[PDB]
Amino acid sequence: PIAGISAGIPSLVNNELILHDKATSVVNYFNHLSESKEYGPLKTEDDKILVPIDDLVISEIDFNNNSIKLGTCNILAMEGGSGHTVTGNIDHFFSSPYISSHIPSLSVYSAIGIKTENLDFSKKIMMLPNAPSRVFWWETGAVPGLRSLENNGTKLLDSIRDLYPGKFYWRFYAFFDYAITTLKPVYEDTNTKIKLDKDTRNFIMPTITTDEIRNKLSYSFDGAGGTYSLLLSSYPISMNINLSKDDLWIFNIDNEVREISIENGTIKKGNLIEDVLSKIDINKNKLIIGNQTIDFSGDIDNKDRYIFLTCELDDKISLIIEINLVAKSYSLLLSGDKNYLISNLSNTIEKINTLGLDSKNIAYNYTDESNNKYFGAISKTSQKSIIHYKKDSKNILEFYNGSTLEFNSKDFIAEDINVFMKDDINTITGKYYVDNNTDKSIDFSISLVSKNQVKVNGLYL
Amino acid sequence: VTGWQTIDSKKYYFNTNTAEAATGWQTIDGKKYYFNTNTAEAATGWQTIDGKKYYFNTNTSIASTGYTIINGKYFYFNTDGIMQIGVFKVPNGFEYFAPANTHNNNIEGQAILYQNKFLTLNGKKYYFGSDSKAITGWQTIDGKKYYFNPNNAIAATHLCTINNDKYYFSYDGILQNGYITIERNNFYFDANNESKMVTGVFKGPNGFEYFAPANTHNNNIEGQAIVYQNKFLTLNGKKYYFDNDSKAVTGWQTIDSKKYYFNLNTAVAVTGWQTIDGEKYYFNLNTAE
Repeated sequence: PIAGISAGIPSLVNNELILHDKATSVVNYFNHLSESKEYGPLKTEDDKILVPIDDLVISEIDFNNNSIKLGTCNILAMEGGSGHTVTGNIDHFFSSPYISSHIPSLSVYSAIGIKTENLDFSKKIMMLPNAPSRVFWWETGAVPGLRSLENNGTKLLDSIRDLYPGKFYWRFYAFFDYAITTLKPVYEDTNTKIKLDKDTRNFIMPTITTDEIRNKLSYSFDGAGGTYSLLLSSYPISMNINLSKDDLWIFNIDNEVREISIENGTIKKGNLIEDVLSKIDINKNKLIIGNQTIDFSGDIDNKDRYIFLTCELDDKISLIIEINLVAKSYSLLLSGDKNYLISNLSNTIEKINTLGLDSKNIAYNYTDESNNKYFGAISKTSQKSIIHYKKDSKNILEFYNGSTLEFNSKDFIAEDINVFMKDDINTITGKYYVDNNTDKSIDFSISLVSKNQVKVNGLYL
Repeated sequence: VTGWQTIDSKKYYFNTNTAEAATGWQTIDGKKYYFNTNTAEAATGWQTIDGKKYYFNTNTSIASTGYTIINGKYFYFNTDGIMQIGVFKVPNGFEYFAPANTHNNNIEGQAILYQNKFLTLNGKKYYFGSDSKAITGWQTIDGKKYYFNPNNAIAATHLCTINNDKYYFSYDGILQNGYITIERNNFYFDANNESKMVTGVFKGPNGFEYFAPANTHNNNIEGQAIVYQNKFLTLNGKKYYFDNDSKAVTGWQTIDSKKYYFNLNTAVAVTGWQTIDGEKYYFNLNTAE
């Protein structure tokens, strides 16, 4: 679900953001931000992912210590009210306490009771926090007949009122039934420090519709030794990736390259945006892809660094943009089943052309379920392709033109096979053995051209 | 045997062209025939399919009716045919269908004799009395003033427009009467005529205020309290004058160098012969003073 579905998406009323307008909508917001005393900061969804409580600000996610730290769901306070009494969880007053932004604010992350330390980050798929630091100007209207509402939200509000015995009377009786009516938040700039561990972690970037929320929230992942991924959202969020030593970074750009549609509070990916990846900023310090600017600060001097951007072209074909930041270069990989890829290679090529990638050649590094490794290459123009693999200690190479197999050697008798394509021409360099004689070794570089025709580019004796 | 077979004690059906017994879901005659996975067993009355429960007509035919009588059991089928557990309208009223373990150890979907009690599914409030059907309208359970929408029997629980007669209902649904705050605007829903949205001047938390009609001050709302910066108004029959702020005054006051009075209980212009702790002063019939 898109950000703000469970809690609320603020709307720009007059010139200020208001997420909840009703008295019972505010209590529902507190009820939603009261699950953390029962589900914790992270709740397990689909048995495969961890998602934080929506609109719950998280400032630190320490994977190494299995600990979390929260930001500031800070809400304003009051001062006033003579002859205060409490009867039946109802605050009877003689005066009318008033909101004040000129006094110390009251934090809900002291009465909510967050289990910050020693959490279970076992599941390797996680969703990033969708809440920056927030300050709540709340206005107490005169809504009548709410002195019977018993949710988790009213429990949280009572806990906040109890924890501050002088301020924050959420619902009171100023001779009339008064209760919280509005929640108007402002968002201080927030940077979330996620300290990566040595394991493999996968992150989901939340999609926040409100630009005022998105522009005031930032991510910062401290690198370590491992492989980490990230599902880029179509609504960009500023991030600071701390490049560690020998780490693998994956940025799933599925949402950043497909037409995003929001319905039922859920994201649906449509067609690919034309020329979305036509120009990629691959500066060695930061990467701007189509609208997302990932900031890489740290071991940015590594000349052997490789980041990967993954987009699912089809249900089976996966496109992997392998980028080197120090060289500011990128290349394309087209994984997936070789039979399926060859059957509809034209659709994949036109999809890539729609994406706008100008890489004239694409690599292929399939690894099937039964550990069969199909390597090869595809020419973006002329749609030629070479697929080399091994099956039962036998070397098989297949040269397809467009979608038709124009060459197939099912037993390629040669060691140290290595294939590469110049533009459209293809060459295989290997070490044939004359009459199965290890002493009689001939190195070859050959080009496959149509049926039963091979162009010998070079020989070494 | 393309199409309809001879039942063969199992109500067998075959493809028109493929001549295959298409197990699964099939839309014969624009219907929802489910053919069992065994071979083609088709309708077996009760049929739980991927959690969804369907009851099938034993005498072949179709199973998507709603308000169906089966050996004393009344069940509701939606457009696709899945069994529901909500409160749905039959031509005899809004009947409630309950799980198995609710009353009399029934079967899931029975029209339970639920009466003289409240009920909810997801915060949607219904009430039942006498017959086990909704009494949508204005209801006075225990002296309250609930309103159930005739369209869906769901109790209104917010600002609801009924006959151009906007009312305020709390989260429970009870009609709230008096000074209310909708969004950031202030409204009065007076209880004298059973809680209509009034556009007069009535008592508030900080004095009498002018709940003006539409467009009386800026682009306000009907019945919305407005700021009335020391002005003069007279809606009909009674003159009204407030303080510098929008709040009114109920005492001896002067406006145009003329002594004035307003009733202690209500801030209404004092007109006609009215003795106030002494001389009557002959408060004039018009522009009293």
